[PDB]
Amino acid sequence: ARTVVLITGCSSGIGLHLAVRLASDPSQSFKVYATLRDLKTQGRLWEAARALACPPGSLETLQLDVRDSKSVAAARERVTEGRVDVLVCNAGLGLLGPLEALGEDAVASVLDVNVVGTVRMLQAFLPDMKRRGSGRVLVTGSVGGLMGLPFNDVYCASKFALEGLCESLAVLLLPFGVHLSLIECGPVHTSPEEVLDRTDIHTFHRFYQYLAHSKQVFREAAQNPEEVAEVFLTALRAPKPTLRYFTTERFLPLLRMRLDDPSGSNYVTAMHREVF
Amino acid sequence: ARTVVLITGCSSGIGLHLAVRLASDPSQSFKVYATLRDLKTQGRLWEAARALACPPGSLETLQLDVRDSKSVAAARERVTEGRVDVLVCNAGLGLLGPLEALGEDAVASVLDVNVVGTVRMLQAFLPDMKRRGSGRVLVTGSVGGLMGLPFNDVYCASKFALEGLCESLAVLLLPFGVHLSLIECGPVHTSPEEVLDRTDIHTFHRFYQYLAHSKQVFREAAQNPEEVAEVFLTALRAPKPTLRYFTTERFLPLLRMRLDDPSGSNYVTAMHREVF
Ligand SMILES: C[C@]12CC[C@@H]3c4ccc(O)cc4CC[C@H]3[C@@H]1CCC2=O
Repeated sequence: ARTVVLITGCSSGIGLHLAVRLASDPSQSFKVYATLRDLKTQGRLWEAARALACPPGSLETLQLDVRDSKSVAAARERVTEGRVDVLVCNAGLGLLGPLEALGEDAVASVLDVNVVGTVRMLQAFLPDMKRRGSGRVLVTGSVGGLMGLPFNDVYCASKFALEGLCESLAVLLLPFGVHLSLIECGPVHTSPEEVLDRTDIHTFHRFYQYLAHSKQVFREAAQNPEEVAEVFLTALRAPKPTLRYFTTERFLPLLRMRLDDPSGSNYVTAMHREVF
Repeated sequence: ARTVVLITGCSSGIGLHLAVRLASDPSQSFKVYATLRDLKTQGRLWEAARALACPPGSLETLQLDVRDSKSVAAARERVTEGRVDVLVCNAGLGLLGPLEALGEDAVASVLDVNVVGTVRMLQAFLPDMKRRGSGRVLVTGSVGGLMGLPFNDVYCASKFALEGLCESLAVLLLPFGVHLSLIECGPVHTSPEEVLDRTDIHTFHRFYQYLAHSKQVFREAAQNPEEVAEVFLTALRAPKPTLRYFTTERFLPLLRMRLDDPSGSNYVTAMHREVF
């Protein structure tokens, strides 16, 4: 049949726009299972594939709570072609704030969702692909998994993790014929008493400047889901794909400053200059 | 008054050797609180204490379980001096196997201990260090935080995360007079049924091949913890502390060839060759 594709975080954003893109393909090439934590909020999504003349059943919607591996497992059992050719690990959470401000539950949910959720998926699906000797797996990365961002300490922790996880696997799955690629996004588009009370005067100031500077870079350089979604195809279709794919070239310079000096000294100074 | 040092995971290895090295420094500069998950395992440490002759009072132990933020606050409370000049986030866990063989609680145990653990510590101790405008935090890093290694997927994920968490904080922490540095360690000194069934046959061979090479490399490469602890010392004293310190040159060129190929596929082969 088609190349089967299962994707996570299809509610809003990237996962949504990529789900529709592959379903609607001029080839009719890819059967898509989009997955959602609330199956109800698939309103957003079904319009923009009815909208695009997505052929007889090119888009299926399953419920997948990445925090829970029974839910991951039901989802595999209810993929009735009994393979996956393309796995997209996209669900993710952000956590912005001063570290000592952040709720412990919030900290663990970001890890559980960003990192462990992705481990569940690869646990559930990855054996089948190795059994076979082909399969592709695509993980929504972040430039914040590649370099550290003030006040995104955990989010970044969480995306560095994915790199770690994916790079280690990649090394093992070289001779197996299974392929693994990270898609590294810059930004993309879709308390003050409390903050002060849970930190100090100096951090509070730095948080709000970071925010201004952040809102700024968002407006000069935030990409849109469908662009990002293109880089996924570019890597699906790739004959022999690479471990990474960058969506913009805009942070190659800051990155090269980090790769220049492993002591980390140049990068810390730079990025602090950049931000404040 | 002495420099107040608080160190997690002093049961053994690096943190045991670091706590005693500091307690017995001829300067008698250091007041060390050596923490352990379980107080019953503090024997080797005390053998080691009077053995290097740490003076009376240079060393006390505390129970501290980095999984539990109440255990973190109880400990912080036992710092009689009411301040911490040097924090050493060293507690750590390993996890070695095919990803799909690893169990769910284990996978999470590691993140919770290696990553969240370090967050709780930093959450409970950075506030005072920022108020004072002084403080050093040292974090036990790994080769596996810098480059992925087959069959250490979750281990490396948890160590990539510290790189992330640490770098992001360091970008914020530079105007505050609080220094955070990572001590990047290579290897350091001090069922098969189950594994076959939870994975495929070719993986199985690759695992005991890895293991063979991994024991192979622990004989040609493993440093004394004495050597490693001296690197922590150097970082502590350094007037201009950099974000990373490496205890060895060995793996630096794998790190370089990793760094100048952002695509990542050179590193991937390089490491596969190295290993199999
Ligand atoms: C830190 C940053 C603002 C916030 C950006 C940000 C925030 C969230 C995210 O998922 C990705 C990115 C891309 C890089 C970040 C910028 C680099 C230069 C700058 O000032």
